[PDB]
Amino acid sequence: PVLGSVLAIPKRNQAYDKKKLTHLEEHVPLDENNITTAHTNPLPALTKELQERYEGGKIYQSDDKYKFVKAGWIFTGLRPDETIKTDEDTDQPKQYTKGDGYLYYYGDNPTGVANYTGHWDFVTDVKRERESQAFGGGSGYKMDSGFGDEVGATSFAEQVFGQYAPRQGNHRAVFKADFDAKKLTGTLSTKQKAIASSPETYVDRYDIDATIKGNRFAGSAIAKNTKSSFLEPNFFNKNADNRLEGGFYGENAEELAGKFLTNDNSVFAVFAGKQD
Amino acid sequence: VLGSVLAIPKRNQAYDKKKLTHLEEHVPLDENNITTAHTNPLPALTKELQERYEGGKIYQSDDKYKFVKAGWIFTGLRPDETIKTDEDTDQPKQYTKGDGYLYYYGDNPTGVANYTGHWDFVTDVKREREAFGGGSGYKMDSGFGDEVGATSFAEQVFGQYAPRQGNHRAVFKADFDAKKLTGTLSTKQKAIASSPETYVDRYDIDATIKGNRFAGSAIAKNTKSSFLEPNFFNKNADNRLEGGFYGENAEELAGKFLTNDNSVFAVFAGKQD
Repeated sequence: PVLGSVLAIPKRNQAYDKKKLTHLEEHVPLDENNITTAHTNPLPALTKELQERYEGGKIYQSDDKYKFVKAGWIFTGLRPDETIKTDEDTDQPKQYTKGDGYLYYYGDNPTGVANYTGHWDFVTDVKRERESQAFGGGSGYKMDSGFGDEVGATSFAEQVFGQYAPRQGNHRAVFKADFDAKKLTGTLSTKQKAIASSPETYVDRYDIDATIKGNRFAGSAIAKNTKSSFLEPNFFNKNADNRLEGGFYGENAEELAGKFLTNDNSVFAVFAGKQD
Repeated sequence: VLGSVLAIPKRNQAYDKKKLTHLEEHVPLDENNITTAHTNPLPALTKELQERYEGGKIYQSDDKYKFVKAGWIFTGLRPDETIKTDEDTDQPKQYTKGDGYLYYYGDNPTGVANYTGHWDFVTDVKREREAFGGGSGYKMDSGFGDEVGATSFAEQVFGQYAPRQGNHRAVFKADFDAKKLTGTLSTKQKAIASSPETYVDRYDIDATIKGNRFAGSAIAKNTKSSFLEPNFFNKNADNRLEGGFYGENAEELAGKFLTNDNSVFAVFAGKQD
């Protein structure tokens, strides 16, 4: 599914029917048709979008710390305590978390054995109720409130201690490129650290298993847990079997970046890495 | 990729005695105000300031490189001295009198070599950064940082006055084989007469070389600003640093960078050892 780059959106939920005792929307899955493709650096465009739709809104975005490659997010909002309600004089009344965002990956100048290290970001689907006393939100999942049930949960919303706001650098990516065997492996993990005294610990979320062909590579993201319960809730229980794609950018495969979307449209992730 | 570029020091404003708000709180830098130079820009700028500030004394950086220029040039800029207009209207104004420019230029573009030289900078301007946003907590002369963009020449070392020079050190390492360009920019602090001349690293440099030109990142060494540890230099310029080698044998180098949040614009130059 070969690109320069792609781009998606964080999704939102809704509201309640006080006369049929049902919620207007229970589940918002991701849709691979909403994945816009990029033929140039998409950030100008997105920044402009959010500037126009959210006029004096402060924009947060990922740090640009690769040379050829970009991967991350960019958003305004998204403070779930702050809602926007429309159409309450009708039959489909609405209530969406105010603000909007985008997840992206892009590369400029596409292209033995080499090793890469970098990062990944993600946005999940959104469900009011995920595990069952029930929730689908942001504490059982170590997410900020509202993330997972009102907005799609995100990297920057996953909680590490003493970091606030949109967070960064808590999602590690590691890659091994065998250009001889034509294989591309690696692991994406998350930094957990509970309190001040706590060690910075890492939990593996996804292994990677891709075939390389040209400057491009494609294959699978494999979930390391596959188990979600009420006491062990987990956004990351499904693979993206044959649903991961990416490429090497730089004249000597100096960097790499790509994306994958899970089997049940439950996690969309982007990743980037660069040599050691 | 340029021969050279050029920007301006920015200014703030004034107060609304009837809605209890300041007319302007924040003046960020704008990369669109960065004029490009295809020739030595100093004639032009000197002429500008000569015309707009008629009998105004002009201060400028010392010309101590052979092919390369980098520094500033200004009239004013004494914050005690203001200029107010349009007070009979709704957007009344009050700007620090005078104007200036920061520049870098090179004439005659172009193993492993080492360079040493200097850098200069101008910051954005905010009334309130940490309250203050000014010039003492920041070791700047008064008004620099809150009324005018703070500058190299306004950063205080002891027993130097006026526009100051030689307190901002630049060091570079050029690996033409690995195609890499590294280095560090530091500032000389010296508190009182007895005090040692000490240096604090503000920025590391990390650029790729391609042709006579190089481009990459400026990395902030601190990244922390507080009320008791205020810091103009807490943001990188990730992939926002550019420059080149001038001279027939890469004898010199010069360039610029502008930070991620448009908070510091810096120019730098160096020459071999």
